[PDB]
Amino acid sequence: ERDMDELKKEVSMDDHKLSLDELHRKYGTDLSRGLTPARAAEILARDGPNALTPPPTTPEWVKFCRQLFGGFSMLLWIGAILCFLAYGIQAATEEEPQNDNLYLGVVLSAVVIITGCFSYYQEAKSSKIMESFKNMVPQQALVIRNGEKMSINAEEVVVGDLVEVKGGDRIPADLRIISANGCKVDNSSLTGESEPQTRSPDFTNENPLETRNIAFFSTNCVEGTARGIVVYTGDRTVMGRIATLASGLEGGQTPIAAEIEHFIHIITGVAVFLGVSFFILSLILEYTWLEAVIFLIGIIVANVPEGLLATVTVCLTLTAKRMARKNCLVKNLEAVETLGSTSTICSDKTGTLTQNRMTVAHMWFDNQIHEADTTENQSGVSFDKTSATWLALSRIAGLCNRAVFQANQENLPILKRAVAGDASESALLKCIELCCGSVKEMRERYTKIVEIPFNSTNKYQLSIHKNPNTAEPRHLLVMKGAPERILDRCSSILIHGKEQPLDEELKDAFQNAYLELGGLGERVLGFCHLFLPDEQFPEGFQFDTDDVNFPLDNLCFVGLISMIDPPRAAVPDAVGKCRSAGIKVIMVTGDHPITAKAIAKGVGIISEGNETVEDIAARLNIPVSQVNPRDAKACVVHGSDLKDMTSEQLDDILKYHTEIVFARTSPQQKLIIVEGCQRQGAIVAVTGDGVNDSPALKKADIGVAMGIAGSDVSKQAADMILLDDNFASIVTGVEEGRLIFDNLKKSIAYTLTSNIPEITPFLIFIIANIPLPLGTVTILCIDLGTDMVPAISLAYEQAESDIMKRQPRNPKTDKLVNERLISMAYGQIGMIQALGGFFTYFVILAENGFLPIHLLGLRVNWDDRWINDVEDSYGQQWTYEQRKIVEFTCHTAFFVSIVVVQWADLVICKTRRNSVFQQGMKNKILIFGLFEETALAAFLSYCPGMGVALRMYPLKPTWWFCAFPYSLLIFVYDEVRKLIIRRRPGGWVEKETYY
Amino acid sequence: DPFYYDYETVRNGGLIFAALAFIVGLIIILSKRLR
Amino acid sequence: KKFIWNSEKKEFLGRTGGSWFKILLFYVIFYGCLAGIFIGTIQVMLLTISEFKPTYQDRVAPPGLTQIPQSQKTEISFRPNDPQSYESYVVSIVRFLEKYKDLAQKDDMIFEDCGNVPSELKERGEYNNERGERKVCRFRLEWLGNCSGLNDETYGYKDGKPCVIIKLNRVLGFKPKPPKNESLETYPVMKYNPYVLPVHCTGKRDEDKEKVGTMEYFGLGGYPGFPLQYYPYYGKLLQPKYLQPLMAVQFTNLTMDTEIRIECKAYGENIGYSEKDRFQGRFDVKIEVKS
Ligand SMILES: *[C@@H]1O[C@H](CO)[C@@H](O[C@@H]2O[C@H](CO)[C@@H](O[C@@H]3O[C@H](CO[C@H]4O[C@H](CO[C@H]5O[C@H](CO)[C@@H](O)[C@H](O)[C@@H]5O)[C@@H](O)[C@H](O)[C@@H]4O)[C@@H](O)[C@H](O[C@H]4O[C@H](CO)[C@@H](O)[C@H](O)[C@@H]4O)[C@@H]3O)[C@H](O)[C@H]2NC(C)=O)[C@H](O)[C@H]1NC(C)=O
Ligand SMILES: *[C@@H]1O[C@H](CO)[C@@H](O[C@@H]2O[C@H](CO)[C@@H](O[C@@H]3O[C@H](CO[C@H]4O[C@H](CO)[C@@H](O)[C@H](O)[C@@H]4O)[C@@H](O)[C@H](O[C@H]4O[C@H](CO)[C@@H](O)[C@H](O)[C@@H]4O)[C@@H]3O)[C@H](O)[C@H]2NC(C)=O)[C@H](O)[C@H]1NC(C)=O
Ligand SMILES: CCCCCCCC/C=C\CCCCCCCC(=O)OC[C@H](COP(=O)(O)OCC[N+](C)(C)C)OC(=O)CCCCCCC/C=C\CCCCCCCC
Ligand SMILES: CCCCCCCCCCCCCCCCCC(=O)OC[C@H](COP(=O)([O-])OCC[N+](C)(C)C)OC(=O)CCCCCCCCCCCCCCCCC
Ligand SMILES: CCCCCCCCCCCCCCCCCC(=O)OC[C@H](COP(=O)([O-])OCC[N+](C)(C)C)OC(=O)CCCCCCCCCCCCCCCCC
Ligand SMILES: CCCCCCCCCCCCCCCCCC(=O)OC[C@H](COP(=O)([O-])OCC[N+](C)(C)C)OC(=O)CCCCCCCCCCCCCCCCC
Ligand SMILES: CC(C)CCC[C@@H](C)[C@H]1CC[C@H]2[C@@H]3CC=C4C[C@@H](O)CC[C@]4(C)[C@H]3CC[C@]12C
Ligand SMILES: CC(C)CCC[C@@H](C)[C@H]1CC[C@H]2[C@@H]3CC=C4C[C@@H](O)CC[C@]4(C)[C@H]3CC[C@]12C
Ligand SMILES: CC(C)CCC[C@@H](C)[C@H]1CC[C@H]2[C@@H]3CC=C4C[C@@H](O)CC[C@]4(C)[C@H]3CC[C@]12C
Ligand SMILES: [Mn+2]
Ligand SMILES: [Mn+2]
Ligand SMILES: [Mn+2]
Repeated sequence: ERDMDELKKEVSMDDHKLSLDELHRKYGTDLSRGLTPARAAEILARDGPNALTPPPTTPEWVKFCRQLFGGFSMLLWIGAILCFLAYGIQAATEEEPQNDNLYLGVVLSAVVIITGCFSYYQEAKSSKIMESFKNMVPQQALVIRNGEKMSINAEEVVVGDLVEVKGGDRIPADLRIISANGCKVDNSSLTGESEPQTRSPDFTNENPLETRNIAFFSTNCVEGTARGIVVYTGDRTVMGRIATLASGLEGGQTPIAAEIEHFIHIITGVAVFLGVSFFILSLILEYTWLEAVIFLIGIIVANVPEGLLATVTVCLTLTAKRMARKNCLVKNLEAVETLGSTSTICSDKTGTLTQNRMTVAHMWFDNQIHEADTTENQSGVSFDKTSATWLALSRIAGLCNRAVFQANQENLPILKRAVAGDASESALLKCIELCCGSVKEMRERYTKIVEIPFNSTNKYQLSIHKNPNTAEPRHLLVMKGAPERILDRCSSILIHGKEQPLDEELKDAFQNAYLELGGLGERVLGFCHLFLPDEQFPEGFQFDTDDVNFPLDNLCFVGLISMIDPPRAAVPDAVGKCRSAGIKVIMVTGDHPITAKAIAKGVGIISEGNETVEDIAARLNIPVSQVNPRDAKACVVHGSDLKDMTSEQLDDILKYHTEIVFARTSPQQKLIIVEGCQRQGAIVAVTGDGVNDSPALKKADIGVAMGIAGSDVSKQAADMILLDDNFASIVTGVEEGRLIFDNLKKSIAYTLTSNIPEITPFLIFIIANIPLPLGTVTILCIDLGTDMVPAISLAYEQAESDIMKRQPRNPKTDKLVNERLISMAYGQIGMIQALGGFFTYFVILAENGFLPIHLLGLRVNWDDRWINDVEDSYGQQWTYEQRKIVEFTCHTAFFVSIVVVQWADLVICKTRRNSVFQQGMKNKILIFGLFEETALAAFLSYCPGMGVALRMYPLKPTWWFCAFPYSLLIFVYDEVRKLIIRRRPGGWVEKETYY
Repeated sequence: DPFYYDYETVRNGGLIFAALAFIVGLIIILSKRLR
Repeated sequence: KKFIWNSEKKEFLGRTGGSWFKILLFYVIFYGCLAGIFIGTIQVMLLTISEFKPTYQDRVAPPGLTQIPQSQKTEISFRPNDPQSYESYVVSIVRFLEKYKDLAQKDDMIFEDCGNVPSELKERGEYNNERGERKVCRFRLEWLGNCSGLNDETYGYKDGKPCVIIKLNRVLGFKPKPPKNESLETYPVMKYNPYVLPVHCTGKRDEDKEKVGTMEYFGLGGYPGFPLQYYPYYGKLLQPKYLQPLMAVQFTNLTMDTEIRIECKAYGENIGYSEKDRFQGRFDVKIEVKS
C-alpha cells in the first residue's frame, strides 16, 4: 500500500504563512471569541457535516432478494422448479391429471417466501440495532463560539471554528495554530514516527507537514494545550483523502462465528452425504425421480440447522445491547466474547474503584494531628486558626496550587461549587477557602515568578514567589509532592513558628503519622517552603526554570495534608463476585503503599486473613528479609521494585500470589504488568484513562477506557468504554459475556435436538419397510416454519444463579459444540422425541385398521398406486388414496407429536445448571413461541383445504395427547439430571452430559 | 351411518383453539403490562 | 494418528477404555429402558382397540371397486395371437380364482351353501367370539359365464374377448343397500334386483362408447352385481376363509389394436365416488388387443 509519504507530501497547500490579521480576514473569525452560532449553522448547512463520505448502502430490495435466493433457499427453489416442470410433463401426457406435483411446488415456493421474509426481518433488526452503537456516545469537540467555550458533536465542526484541544484530545480537523503553550502532537499516523513534535503559533517551516503551526486530522495532542482555527473539514482534510480511500478495514475474523461456521460445514457435509445416499437408495427402491429429490431436500432440511448463524447474530447483538444498557460500550463485536473469558482485571485505584471526589480531612503540623473542614457551620477547625505553622502550611497549599474557581460561583458554598484543576488541588482550594480566606488575594500578594508543574521526573510541584513583606529575603519557594520525598528534601521543620533542625526523632514521628493516616485509606501530600537568603539572591535576581540555579534541597518542611476519597458503592460487591468467580483482580495505582494497601483491604482486594511479607514480619517481630516469601498470599509491590525487576521475578510474584497490589507505579509500567499477566496464560482486562496507558490498553486482551474522565486517546486505544467508570460495570460485563456463551450453547442444544426425531422416520421406513411416518412437507413446516421463533427465544433467556460462581472459560479448550452436546441432542432427548412420534404413528395406524406388527414390509404395496386391495389387520381392503390419507394423517400426527416434545425440550433448555422452578418462566418471547408454534400446528392441521394443499389432514382429539408422556419423560429426565449435577458437582453425570 | 365421524366438530374446535392461542401469543409478544 | 489412538491413557477415537465401557453400559441401560417404555406404551395402547372391530372405519367408506388381474396403470394390452402376451393376466386371474374352486370349499362347518339367487343379507349376529367362527357363503366359479377357469383357461384372452372380473372392497360391518326403483332414472338400464348391488361398465369418451363393443355381465343368478347375501364381512378373526362375492364382464366385438378406456361403476346408497381417488366406487381399465 504505497499510500503514505507519496500520496501525502505532494497534495499539500496551506495558509500557515498567513498572519493573525490575514487569517482573521480570510476565514472571517473572531480570534478571541469564535464564530456566532448562527454563522456556525450557516457553514454547517453550506459545507456539510464534518465527516467522510460513507460507503454506498445497499437498498432494501437488494438484501431481501439476496436472502430470497440465498444458499439454502436455492435447494427449495430448485425443488419447486422441478415440481413445476414435472407438472408440465404430466399435463402433456394422460388427460385429467392430478395437481399433486403442482401443489407441492407451490408449497415449496410459499415456504421459500416465508423463510426469506423471516430471515430478512431478523437481519434488518440486527443491522438496525448494530448501527445504534455508532450513535451511542459520539465524539465531542471543544470549540469556542460567541466567546463561550462549549462541547459539541465532532460532525458539527465547520471551517473557521475556534477549536481548542488539550492533552489526550483527538484532533477534530486540520487546524491553524493561533495560540499554544507547550503543545506536543503525535504524527505517527501521518508521517510514521511516533516521536512527539511540538506545535507553536510561530511560523517555522514552509512545508505544511514540518511546520509547527498546523495540527492535522486524526492526530492526537499528547501533552499541553492549544487553540487553532479549522482550515479543512470532512473529506477536504489532508489525512482525509488518504483515510477515505486507503485506510479501509480488513477481514477481521470473529471466533464466536467462525466456530459455528466450522460446525455448520461439518454438519452440512454429513447431511449432504446422507441426502445423496438416500437419494440413490430411493431411486433404487423403484421411486419417482422427483420423489428422490423430495426425500433429499427433506433430509437436508431436517439435518442442516440453517438458522445457527442467525441465532449467533441475534445472541451477539442482544448481549451487546445489554452491555450498552449497563454502562459497557463494546467498540467491536469480538470483545463481547472476550469478556466472558476474563480472568485478570488490572484496575486503578483513583478514578475506577473510587469516585475521585477528594476532601481535605486530616493534616499534620506542629508534630500534631489535626482534623478540619467543619460541616460548613462556621465552626472553623478543631485547632486555632492563628497557629504560626498553619499559616506557612496554608500559604504553600494555596500559592503552589494551580486550580482556580470558575465564574458564577459566589452564590453557593465552597463544598458544592465548581473548580478547574486537579482533584487534590480542588480539595485544597475548598479547604483554604473554607478555613483561611480568599485565595484570589493570597495568590495576588505573593506574585509567582516561575512555577514547575507536576512531572514524573521531578515527582513534585514548584513555585517561586516574591514576598511583599519586610523581614523576609524577598524570595519564598514553595513545593508539594510525595510526603516521603518531600521529607528527604528538607533539613528543618517549623514548630509553632520557630524553625528547628530535622532530627531523627522528628522524622520518626513523621513516619508514625504517615502510617497512621495511610492506614485510614487517605492520600497524603507533603508541603514545604524555603526563604532563600537575600544576600545570595537579591531583589533583581532572576530564577531560571530551564537551568535550575536556586537551591532545590535543604528546604523547610512545613506539614502534611491528607484527603479522603471513598470507594464506589458497588465496588465491595464487585470484587466479592470476582473472587467468587475465579477472576483475579489487581490494583494498579500510583499512591503510597500504605494508602494503597489500606484501600485494597477495605474495598475487598485483600480480604481478611491474608497478609503480606511486611505484615508477617510486624506480627512476629522479625526482619522482613527473614520472613518466608511464600508465606504471604498477598503483596504490595512498590514502583521502584517493579522497575528493578526481571521477567523472572515478575512471573514469580504474579504466579505465587492471589492478591497483588502495585503502588507508586507509573502509568507507563502498566504495559509490563499486562505482559506479565498474559505470560501466566490469562485473559487480562485493563482500565485506563490517560494517554500513557495506551500501550497497556492496546496490549491487553480487553482494554477498558474511562468514558467520563478518560481522554480520546484511551477511548480509541481501548476495546470497551465504561460509561460510568464504575469497576462494578466490568464485573457486570464479564457476567454478560458468560451469558452469551450460556444462551448460545442452550440454543444450540435445542436447535440440534429436533434432528433425530425428524430424520429417524426415513431410516426406519427404509430399514423396517413400514409406511412413511413423516413427510417432507411436514419436515419443512416444522424446521423452517414452526421452530423459527423458539430457536431464537433461547437467546433472550436470563442468567442462572451460578453464572458468577463458576470458573472462567478458556477458548483453547471450551467450545460451543462439544461431544457432550451431541450426546445430549442426538443421544438422549432426540431418541425420546423420535419414540414419541413413532408412538403416535403406531397409535393412528392401529386405530385405523393396521396393527403395528402387521405393518412390517407393507410399504412396498403401500406406495404402489395400483395395488388398491391392501388387506389390513382386520382383513379389510384399502385403496391407494384411502390409505395415503391415513399416511398423511400420520404425518400430521407426527408433526403434532414433534411440537409436543418440543414444548418440553424448549422448557428444559431454558436452563442447563439450575432447575426450571428456580429460573422461572420470565422469558416472554419463549412463552410467545410456545403459544405460536402450537397454534400454527393446530391451524395447519384444522384449516380447511389443507388436506388437498399441504397434504395435512385434521387430527382427532384422542391423538393430540399421545406424545404427552414422552414430553413429561423428557422433562423429568432433564430435571433429575440437573438435580444430580447440582448435588454431585464434578461427578460422572457432570463430566458426561453437562454441555 | 356408522361410517361417518363428525369432522366439522373437531375442525371447529381446532380452529377456535388456534385463534385463542394466537390471540394470547399476540398479547404476550405485544404485552402492555407483562414485564 | 493422535486423535485416532494415544497410548498414554489408552484413548481410542477420543476417549479412554474406562469411559468407553462406562458410556456403553449407561447407554445400554438407557436405550433398554427407552425401548422397554416404548413397548410398554405400545401394549397399553393395544389394550384399547378391539380384536374383531377397528376403533375407526370412516377412512374406509365407501368401499372401493377393484378389478382382477392387477395390472400396472390399469392397462391390459396383449396380442391375442401371442400365447404369452396374455400369460401374465391369466396367471394373476388364476392365482386369485384358485381360492374359489370347489376344492377349497369342502369342509361343511366353515363353508355353508347360500342361496343360488339374490336373497337377504346373512347377518351373523354380533361381532364377538360367543359363536366362534362363522360360516362362509360358498361361491362356485361356475357362476361366471365363460371366464371361470373351468372350461376356458384363457378366459377369452385367446380370442380377443377379455374377461375382467370385478370385485368389491371388503369392509367390516358394511351393509350394502342397492338403489331403490323410485330414484332409478339416471343410471343405465340393467336388471333391477333389490337383493343385488349392481355394477355397470360404460365407456369414458365419445370414442370409447363406440369402440367398446358388447358387454357380457356374469354374476350370481345372472344379475349384474353382487348378491346382498354375502355381506356383512366380520373380518379375519371371525371369518378367516370368508369368500367375497364376485362378478365378471366380457368385452366381445371390440376394435382390434386400439386403446379403449372403460369405466365400471357401482351404484347404491352407501357407494360414493371421488375426484382424487379414481378407485372409490368406480374404476377405469384400458385395453388394447393388438393381434
Ligand atoms: C359364452 O357362453 C355362451 C353360453 O350360452 C356360449 O353361447 C353359445 O354361442 C355360440 C356361438 O354364437 C352359439 O352357437 C350358435 O349356435 C346356433 C344354433 O345352435 C343350436 O344348437 C345348440 C345345441 O347344440 C350345440 O350345443 C351343445 C351344448 O349346449 C353342444 O354340446 C352340441 O354339440 C352343439 O354344439 C343350442 O344350444 C342353440 O340354442 C341352437 O338351438 C348357430 O345358428 C350359430 O351359427 C351361426 O353363427 C356362426 C358364428 O358367426 C356362423 O359361422 C354360422 O354360419 C351361423 O350363422 C352358432 O354356432 C350357441 O348357441 C351359444 N349357446 C350355447 C349353449 O352354446 C358362447 O359360446 C360362449 N363363448 C365362447 C367364446 O365360447
Ligand atoms: C364385430 O366384429 C366383426 C369382426 O371384426 C366386425 O365385422 C367385420 O369383420 C371382418 C372380418 O371378416 C373385418 O375384416 C375385413 O375388413 C375389410 C375392410 O373394409 C371395410 O370397409 C368397407 C368400406 O368400403 C366396408 O364396406 C367393409 O364392410 C369393411 O368394414 C373388408 O374389405 C372385408 O370384407 C369382407 O367383409 C364384407 C362385409 O362383412 C363382405 O361383404 C366381403 O365379402 C368380405 O368377406 C372384411 O370386412 C371387418 O373389418 C369388420 N368390420 C369392422 C371391424 O368394422 C363387426 O362390424 C363388429 N361389430 C360391430 C357392431 O362393429
Ligand atoms: C409472511 C407471512 C407468513 C404467513 C405464514 C402462515 C402461512 C399460512 C398458509 C396458508 C394460509 C391459508 C389461508 C386460508 C386457506 C383456505 C382457503 C379456503 O377458503 O379454502 C376452502 C376450501 C375448503 O373446501 P372443503 O372444506 O369443501 O373441502 C372439500 C375438499 N375435499 C372434498 C376434496 C376434501 O379449500 C379449497 O377448496 C381450496 C384449498 C386452498 C387452501 C389454501 C391453503 C394454502 C395453499 C397454498 C399456499 C401454501 C402456503 C403454505 C405455508 C406453510 C408455512 C409453514
Ligand atoms: C443402512 C443403514 C444406514 C444407517 C445410517 C445412520 C446414519 C446416522 C447419522 C444421523 C445423523 C448424524 C449426524 C452427526 C453430526 C455430527 C456433527 C459433529 O460435528 O459431531 C461432532 C461430535 C464430536 O464433537 P467434537 O468433534 O466437537 O468434539 C470432539 C471431542 N473429542 C476430541 C474428545 C472426541 O461427534 C461425535 O461425538 C460422534 C458422533 C458419532 C455418531 C455415530 C452415528 C452412527 C450411526 C449408526 C447407525 C447404525 C444403524 C444400524 C442399523 C441396523 C439395522 C438392522
Ligand atoms: C385449550 C388448550 C389451551 C392450552 C394452553 C397451553 C399453554 C402451554 C404453555 C406451557 C405449558 C406446557 C409447559 C409447562 C411447563 C411448566 C414448567 C414449570 O414447572 O414451571 C414451574 C414454574 C416455577 O416458577 P415460579 O416462579 O412459580 O417459582 C419460583 C420459585 N422461586 C421464587 C423460589 C424460584 O412456574 C410456572 O411456569 C408457572 C406456570 C406453571 C404451569 C404448569 C402447567 C402444568 C401443570 C402440571 C403438569 C401437567 C400435569 C397433568 C396432570 C394430568 C392429569 C390427567
Ligand atoms: C401425590 C403427589 C402427586 C404430585 C403430582 C405432580 C404435582 C406437580 C408436580 C410438581 C409441581 C410443583 C413443583 C414445585 C417445584 C419447586 C418450586 C421451587 O421454587 O422450589 C425452589 C427450590 C430451589 O430453592 P432455592 O433456595 O435454590 O431458590 C430460592 C432462592 N431465594 C431464596 C433467594 C429466592 O427448588 C428446587 O430445588 C427444585 C428441585 C427439583 C428436583 C426435581 C426432581 C424430579 C424432576 C421433576 C419433578 C417433577 C416435576 C413434575 C412432574 C409432573 C408429572 C405429572
Ligand atoms: C436404535 C439403533 C439402531 C441406533 C443405535 C445408535 C448407536 C450405535 C450410536 C447412535 C449415537 C452414537 C453416539 C453419538 C455420540 C457419542 C459421543 C462420543 O463422545 C462417544 C460415542 C457416542 C456415545 C456415540 C456411540 C454410538 C451411538 C450411541
Ligand atoms: C398444561 C400442558 C402440559 C398441556 C398442553 C395443553 C393441551 C392439553 C392442549 C394443547 C392443544 C389442545 C388441543 C387443540 C385442539 C383441539 C381440537 C378440539 O376440537 C378438541 C380438543 C383439542 C384436541 C385440544 C385439546 C387440548 C390440547 C391438546
Ligand atoms: C404415572 C405415569 C407413568 C402414567 C403414564 C401413563 C401412560 C402409560 C398413558 C398416559 C397417556 C396415555 C395415552 C393417552 C391417549 C391415547 C390415545 C388412545 O386412542 C390410545 C391410547 C393412548 C396412546 C394412551 C396410551 C397410554 C398412555 C401413554
Ligand atoms: Mn491514569
Ligand atoms: Mn485491544
Ligand atoms: Mn428441528
